[PDB]
Amino acid sequence: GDSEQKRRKALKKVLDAVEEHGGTTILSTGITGDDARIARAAVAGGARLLEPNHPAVALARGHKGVITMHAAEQVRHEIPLDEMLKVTQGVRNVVGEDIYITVGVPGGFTEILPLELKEEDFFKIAMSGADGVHIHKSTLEDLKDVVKYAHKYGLLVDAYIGHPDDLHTFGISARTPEEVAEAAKEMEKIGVDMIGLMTGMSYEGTAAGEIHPVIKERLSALVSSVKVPTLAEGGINDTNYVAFKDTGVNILVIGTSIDNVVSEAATNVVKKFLS
Amino acid sequence: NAMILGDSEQKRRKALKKVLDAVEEHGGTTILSTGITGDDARIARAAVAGGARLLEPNHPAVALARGHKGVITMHAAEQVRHEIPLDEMLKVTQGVRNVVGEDIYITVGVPGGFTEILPLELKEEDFFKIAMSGADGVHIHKSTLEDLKDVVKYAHKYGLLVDAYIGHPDDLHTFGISARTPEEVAEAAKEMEKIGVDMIGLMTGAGEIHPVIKERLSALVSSVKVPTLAEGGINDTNYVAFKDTGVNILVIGTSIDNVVSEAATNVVKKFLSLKK
Ligand SMILES: [Mg+2]
Ligand SMILES: [Mg+2]
Ligand SMILES: [Mg+2]
Repeated sequence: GDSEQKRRKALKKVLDAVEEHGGTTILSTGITGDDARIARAAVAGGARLLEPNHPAVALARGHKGVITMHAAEQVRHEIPLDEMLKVTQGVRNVVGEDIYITVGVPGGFTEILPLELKEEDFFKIAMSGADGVHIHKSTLEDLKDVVKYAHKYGLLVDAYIGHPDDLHTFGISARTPEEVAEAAKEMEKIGVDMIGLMTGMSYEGTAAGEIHPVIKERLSALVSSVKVPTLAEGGINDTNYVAFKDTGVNILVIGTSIDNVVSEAATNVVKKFLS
Repeated sequence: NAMILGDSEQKRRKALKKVLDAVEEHGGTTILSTGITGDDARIARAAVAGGARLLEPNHPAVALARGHKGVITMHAAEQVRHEIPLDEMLKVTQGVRNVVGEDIYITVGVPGGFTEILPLELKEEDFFKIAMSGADGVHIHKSTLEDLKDVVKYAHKYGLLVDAYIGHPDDLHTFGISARTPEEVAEAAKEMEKIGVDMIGLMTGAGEIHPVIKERLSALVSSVKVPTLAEGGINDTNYVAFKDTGVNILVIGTSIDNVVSEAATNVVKKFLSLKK
């Protein structure tokens, strides 16, 4: 069908990028996800997968004066779905059909206020040009509902595993490496198209250039448990990128580190013009 | 203007003080930071952290930010800029205002504020909306003194400052009051100043400025008492030469946009090339 051919083309984009980049590619997010100028710039640097999302758009629009990612996360559900549809379509307009776009929308994460996505909304997301939805729901039953509607409208789902003690949940809870593997396998059976692990916790005593052994072991459990493409999201920067890649995970979700470099470039050029 | 004479006057006085404070803070010449630094709140904050005190969100830049009709150059964006709803510029202005606070100066380019290719003018209510969205000023590229008169009337009523521009009759696209000779630049500037235009700019698009441009800028600089601007073609190779004319404000967009884009390209390239 039409949904079917669409999803097959979309997965090929992801598989091609993984291959092109030697087994690990990047899901470029933050400002590269929502601003059409910077999305194009990211693609010019080799990015093949982009992720516009609602907290980043809150930051871009100065929603409620938020100036940190953390503050933006707390108001992300206030960004209307229509705004994400406009952003997604705008980015698609400029990067063309070969780039992969997965969108974070209000109601697509575990929100702090219960926004329910309706079937209608998945149709709208597909009509806006997204290839997928970036999902941080925190129960398997919620993921089943998301997968059903996403697949109906020709969208792929990338969804995540987190830790039960996370202050703000960003996925299916897994306390131990064994539970990470079990959660990944269940998510694969449900039909989640790409499965990731939240890896952003900062540990005391992490050796320079390395990832903390707790995270590495959790990632290993994900990487070796499923056949679908795997992701790591959170805490990835240029000092530990290779350490993340060494785990064999297929996609590194990178936003903050890129935001920081782009922001600093702007600060420095203004500083130069003024001096 | 019934009941809001003092309200508007105070607002305009505080806004101009932001500009004059920036000019002195920066040694006699400051910048009006535009392009992505004008419309994206993350990058506006980054610009302010680098020392920027004046920002300019504008509709062609927002068209590019939104990928409107797939435009990927500012040239193409200028051609569809009138399709960006005023409401979107109001949202952008308020959003940047939210993050930079009350001390930063913001002047906004809006549909109908430039010389649009379709009949499109700002109504009185539009200036009210612009003031309500947190703008200090409107960034105006109108082609007749008559048009500026109506803009100044409504802008000032609602406590907004006007920065408006002088162009050349030979310009491919109209961005201001036509002035052929440096003497006419000075004449135009004086007339605009009399009309009430608050800041007056000249379109200026090796490390030297073209002699013709330099003569026009010098004419502008010595013709009026209000803050003066130069807009167009300002980059790292010639910005000192622009400063040396004594013009108060350099409007810089493209050069900053390019550096910011290149930074994004390079950081992505860097990640993809990291080796053990
Ligand atoms: Mg995410
Ligand atoms: Mg594999
Ligand atoms: Mg301008």
